[PDB]
Amino acid sequence: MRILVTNDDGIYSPGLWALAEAASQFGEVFVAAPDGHAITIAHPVRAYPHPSPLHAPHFPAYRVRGTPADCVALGLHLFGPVDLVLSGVNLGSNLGHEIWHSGTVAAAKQGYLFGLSAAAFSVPLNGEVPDFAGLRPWLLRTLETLLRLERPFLVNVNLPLRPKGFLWTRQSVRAYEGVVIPGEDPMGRPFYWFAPRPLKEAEEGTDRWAVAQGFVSATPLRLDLTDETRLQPTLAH
Amino acid sequence: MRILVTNDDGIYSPGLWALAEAASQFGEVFVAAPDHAITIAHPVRAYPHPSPPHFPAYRVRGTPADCVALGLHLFGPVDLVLSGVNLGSNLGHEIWHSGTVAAAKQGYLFGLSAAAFSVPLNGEVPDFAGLRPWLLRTLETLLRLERPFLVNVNLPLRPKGFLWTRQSVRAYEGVVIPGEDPMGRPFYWFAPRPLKEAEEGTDRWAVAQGFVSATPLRLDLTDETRLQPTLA
Amino acid sequence: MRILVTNDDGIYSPGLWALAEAASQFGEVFVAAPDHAITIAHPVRAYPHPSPLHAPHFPAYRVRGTPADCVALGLHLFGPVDLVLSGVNLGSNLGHEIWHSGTVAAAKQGYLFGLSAAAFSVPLNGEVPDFAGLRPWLLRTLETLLRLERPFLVNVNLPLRPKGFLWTRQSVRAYEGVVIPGEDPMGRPFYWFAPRPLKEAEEGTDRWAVAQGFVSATPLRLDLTDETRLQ
Amino acid sequence: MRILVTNDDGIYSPGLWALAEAASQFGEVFVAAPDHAITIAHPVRAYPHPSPLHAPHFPAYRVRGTPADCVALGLHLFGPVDLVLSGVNLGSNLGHEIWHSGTVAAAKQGYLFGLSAAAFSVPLNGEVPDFAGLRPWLLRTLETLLRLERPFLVNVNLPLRPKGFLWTRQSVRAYEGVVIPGEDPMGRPFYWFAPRPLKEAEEGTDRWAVAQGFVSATPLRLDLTDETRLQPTL
Repeated sequence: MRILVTNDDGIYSPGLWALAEAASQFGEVFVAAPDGHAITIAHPVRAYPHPSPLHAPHFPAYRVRGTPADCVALGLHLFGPVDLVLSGVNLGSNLGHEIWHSGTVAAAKQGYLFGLSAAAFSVPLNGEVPDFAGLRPWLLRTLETLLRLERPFLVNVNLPLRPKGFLWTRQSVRAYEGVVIPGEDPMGRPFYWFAPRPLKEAEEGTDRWAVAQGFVSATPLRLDLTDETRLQPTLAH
Repeated sequence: MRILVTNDDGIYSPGLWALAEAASQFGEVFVAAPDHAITIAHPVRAYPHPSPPHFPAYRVRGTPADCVALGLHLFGPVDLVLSGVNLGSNLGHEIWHSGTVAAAKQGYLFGLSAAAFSVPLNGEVPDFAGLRPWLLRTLETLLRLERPFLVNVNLPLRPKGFLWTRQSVRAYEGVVIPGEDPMGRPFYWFAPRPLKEAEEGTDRWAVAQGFVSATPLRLDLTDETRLQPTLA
Repeated sequence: MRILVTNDDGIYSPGLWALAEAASQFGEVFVAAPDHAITIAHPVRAYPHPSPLHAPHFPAYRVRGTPADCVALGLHLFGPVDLVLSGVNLGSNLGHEIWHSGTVAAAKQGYLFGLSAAAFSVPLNGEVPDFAGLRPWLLRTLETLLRLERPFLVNVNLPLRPKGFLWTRQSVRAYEGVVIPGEDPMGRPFYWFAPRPLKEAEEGTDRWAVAQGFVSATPLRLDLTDETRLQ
Repeated sequence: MRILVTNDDGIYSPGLWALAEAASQFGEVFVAAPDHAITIAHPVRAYPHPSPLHAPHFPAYRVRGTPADCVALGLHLFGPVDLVLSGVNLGSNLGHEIWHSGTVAAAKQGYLFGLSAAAFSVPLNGEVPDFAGLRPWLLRTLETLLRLERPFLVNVNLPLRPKGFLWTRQSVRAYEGVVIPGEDPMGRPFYWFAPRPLKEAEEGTDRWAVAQGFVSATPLRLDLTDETRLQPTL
């Protein structure tokens, strides 16, 4: 079991090393983390060997001057063959509508596009970093569960600061109300505050609802964005 | 009908005005385009901008999603959000990281109908005058759909037809080619390639055949075949 | 003495905490590092941050802004501050590099506010700094700076394994433009830029000193005016 | 004389073409403008850029890099070059702003390569600059610059409607910190920074000069060493 660990926050993020350490209990771990979200193809990318931190076990590692997906492409090359791609633990949530724009998810998705199993890991912050020592038991429990899954898999994981359980969830998909509030800076110049708000509370069974309940959320994701119910649409006239 | 037109290439792209003009044949058009989620951490600046026909327009120092939120405030009420015409394809796996699509998706999240428009490139620059008839046809077709809708459109340089399509979803094999710059420093080229030919009925397949591709999109990324009960 | 410590690499950089710890040996340290001018346009966010596990406790904030922003915000949240220390940066800040250095800009901003300040950097050249080994030298350097008349503005570059300390002047070499063409996968062209210095660094300059293995300390001016060209 | 003209605002700035046209009265002009340090991480892309129907033609490239990259590439594609002109920037570059100016960085890069160079900027103050009105002043300034001993490095700020020309020194004022808290409509806290200078700009400085209506030209030094402190009293 060879595991490539990457993230979106960069090579110095405490979240990256917490995931690398948790993952090492399940196989050999290699790290490639960044110094857009797609693989850079128009030109060469720089990547250099990087010494893992003093207060973490040792892990072979590279700092990549590219995107999280670039880290996956490079990692599969330098440390091949790789069986699993783990991305995170991101300092900040990746829930509901957020999954679309997540670099952390983008790395995991890239691993899956290459035919490997993958999972993204994130922790909701709201002004307060996480305690990775306390989350460790939960990181391990989550990884254990993921490894029993039929492969390949693609899962998006969100762990609350202090977990009280685990739940497989679906993505929260809420409609939003547009809220724009005009304002002016200290210089009298105008600007606009954007504060779009969801129309309802997160529904039970969703990732958003689960973390709010103190549960680790695991959402299996698909790659296909096709709305399969509208391929032969009824047209008015 | 009131239509907000935006894009990802910015206020100076000819594709934007081509889209704005085509849309004007179906309703009142307003433009808000960048100078991918909605900016909330800080406020956004936006300025009136002249169109190169005339359209009320703003240049926004934010993301395409920002342009949609701002356009709604500046030009509300709005019924339809159109994004593009992007110079470059937004096919298959590209849909995920597309700013053009992100704007259309934002409009849909606000309860409106939306569509993204892109034209695959390389070597040849789009002739929007030639594309106009196909743009109008596509728009006319989209406006016959049950609402609301969210569709991703890719038009080839010179279309010969229109097809509804599903997104191309292919596996890739990694390709990494180590190298050195003229100063002997190391670097890596990435050239991952698709494992097979695009499937029939997919967006990538359709454009390759010279047809306009229109893929309806789903917001929910949940894979229900892998949902699970609790073990309590 | 109250000391504000910041940097350009961010709140998670090991060089940041190495500087804070070394500084704590001379006064009470407060930290504000980014998550180069002061952001006057829009509002900036800042959050209380916990000091690293294996490091002394330091009141600290993670700032969603520039190094100069950290200085401005820091003087507000921890005022009064006597000294601003920026670094230790991972990468050199020698000669022509000083002008556009973010680490240096934080220090300059402190000076602009009427305080003493110093920037600390360690040229890497492919390796990584060992802050445990550099501590004695960081301390010796701080000790020497605190003997200066206040306020002062000094740029410090510490080689990985220092064998001495020297006051230096900034190296100012002329460069030669080296451009080598190449092509992307579509055969489209691009160019590699590799400008190179024309001569060796002059003795006594910051570049020269680090190449000798010495810690370089360059006092900086704020005035870019070339007085010899006025009149 | 061959002249490389670049800027920080980009290939479509009217300020760029005004400078290029003024420079053409003095020698052959070539343009390389962005699409502050030289990029060495990856290679930089550049593409031939066309001249408009109603404009004199200048060989030019749009460069996907920094203003400094434009200078290096420009020296390669159009070399040999004798002078590097950067601007005209839409917005001032006075006093403390000089350190963060991309317009100035390009001129400085030219100087680092052994050439003469000058940066040009116009403070906006809520107006759109009139380059037909500024042209005479651009020409007078170039005339002054071109008789200087070479190489030179000068930072020029032209007021919207100049009435004179002054050699100035950079304004260097101390500041007082001003931080004013606030919170977004969602109740989240944030901070506004509004540091302010302790005094009015001194006579003879670039800021004073422009406030008075004069074109300001400041010769710049590369050496940031404060030599009055090379052997301090500890």
